[PDB]
Amino acid sequence: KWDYDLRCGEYTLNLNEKTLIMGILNVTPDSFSDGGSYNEVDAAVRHAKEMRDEGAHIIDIGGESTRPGFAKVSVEEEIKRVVPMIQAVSKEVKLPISIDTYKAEVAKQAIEAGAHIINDIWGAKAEPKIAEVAAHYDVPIILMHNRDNMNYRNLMADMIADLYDSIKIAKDAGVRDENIILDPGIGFAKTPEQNLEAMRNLEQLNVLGYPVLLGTSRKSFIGHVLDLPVEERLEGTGATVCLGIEKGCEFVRVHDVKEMSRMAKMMDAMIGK
Amino acid sequence: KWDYDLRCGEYTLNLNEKTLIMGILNVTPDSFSDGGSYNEVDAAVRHAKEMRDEGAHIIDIGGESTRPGFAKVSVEEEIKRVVPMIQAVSKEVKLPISIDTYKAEVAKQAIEAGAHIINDIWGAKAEPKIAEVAAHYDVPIILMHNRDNMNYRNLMADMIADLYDSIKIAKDAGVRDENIILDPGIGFAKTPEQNLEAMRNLEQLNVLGYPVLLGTSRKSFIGHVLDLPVEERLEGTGATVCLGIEKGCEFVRVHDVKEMSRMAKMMDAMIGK
Repeated sequence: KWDYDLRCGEYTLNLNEKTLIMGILNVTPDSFSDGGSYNEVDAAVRHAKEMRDEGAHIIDIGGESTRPGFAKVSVEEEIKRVVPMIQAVSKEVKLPISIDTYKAEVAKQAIEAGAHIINDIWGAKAEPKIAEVAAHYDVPIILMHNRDNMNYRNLMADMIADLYDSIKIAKDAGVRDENIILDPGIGFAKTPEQNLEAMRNLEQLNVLGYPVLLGTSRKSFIGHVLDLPVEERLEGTGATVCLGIEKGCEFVRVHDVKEMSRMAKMMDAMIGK
Repeated sequence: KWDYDLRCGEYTLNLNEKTLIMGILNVTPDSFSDGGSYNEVDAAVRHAKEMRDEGAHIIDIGGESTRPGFAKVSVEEEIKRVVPMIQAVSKEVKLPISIDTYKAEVAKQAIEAGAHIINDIWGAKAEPKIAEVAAHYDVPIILMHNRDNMNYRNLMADMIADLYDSIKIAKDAGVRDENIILDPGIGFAKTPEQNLEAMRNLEQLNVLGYPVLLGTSRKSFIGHVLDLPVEERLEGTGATVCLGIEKGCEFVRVHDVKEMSRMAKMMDAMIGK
């Protein structure tokens, strides 16, 4: 199905052999520092090593300004916390690293510090310069579906058009087709029922001809269906992962790496991936 | 999709609202009795109550002569162990009960003791009289795909023909169309790779026009794909359950009721069941 591999500097990800597992690493900030402190960075490194041992193929690193917390923090402050984490994790864990940011300067510094992939929740629409950064370093970029409003004429048709507007911003900046990945942005600018409709119709995203990453891990729409708190959504998340793989996704972005890796491996064998 | 409900005596199962969860109860025999002993029966009752509390819609009860153990035991001995369990569980737990047996006399005594459904791993081919029993009591019967040999010309085509031969045995005995359920018999008369092929093509079974039950829980083909022992197959089983629901199954037969109920409920909401 894919006539190329995802090239991530020193690493190469085959898109045909197996579903790729992206483990989520969120910063746990230390109370008396701006970043780079032993306890904070050691926590990150230890969690990245655990995710590696349980099946992760990519480690996704997020500072304070991104999900789930969305803290208002300047670029300078975000770089102080994020750069040390990327430096240590990239040296100590032999997997590609993704930087989860919509800010062009954060992405640039992150790539300089050793990151391999840009993961953008605004799909180059918040800061179009992130696509120039991506084109310059020749790195993969994930463009997520996102929106300021929630009035859809036709949810799936509108998502595809919005993602297309992202792809045009990326291409115009010189990002190569082989460096583009799409994400339906489940849990963003969508009601619970729109989240369910997007899951039901995910295979439609395949028509754009790019690899798709699914990120549903522990999201509130699962709690909504199940009536369960965030620490009790492992099974709900597993269901979304299985359906996503069935509908043709190439990556899943997950917190519970051990459990989701097993579920993905079983799915792969049944669908004949 | 279904223009009728499954009628189980005092209970009625709607086939359209949700995937139906069948919890597996296997006998744990007491060392100094033939059956009916407090410890043995109390264990059964307590496990049936736990499965009920975590989401089971049907309790499936199996004696020593059935899976997983396949002990060689006479009909008289099997009735001594199974009948007391059905009597206590049916009185104390308000759910339909399925008897897992291929023996016509076991099924008859089980129904007399309070069972509502016959679950036959030989699909009325081992003892054709089981279909006369089913027709007489007007109870649902599950006909599983099974075979003495393993030389398939075309696995799916052959499974459908074999299931059809079962349906003909049932109809000829007077079993009504609304009382027939089919099961692909994953883990029976199939190599690991044939088990994977059947999962991949499960939707083909829908052409026969009967409800389908899937029973994959903890099976060796999961261990084969994952390289994991029987107590570590929860995630592998969940994957089979999700794909099965996606491919249109109406029931799943599972050991891990709490976890599979959550996974089924999430799937139902995404597919729009």
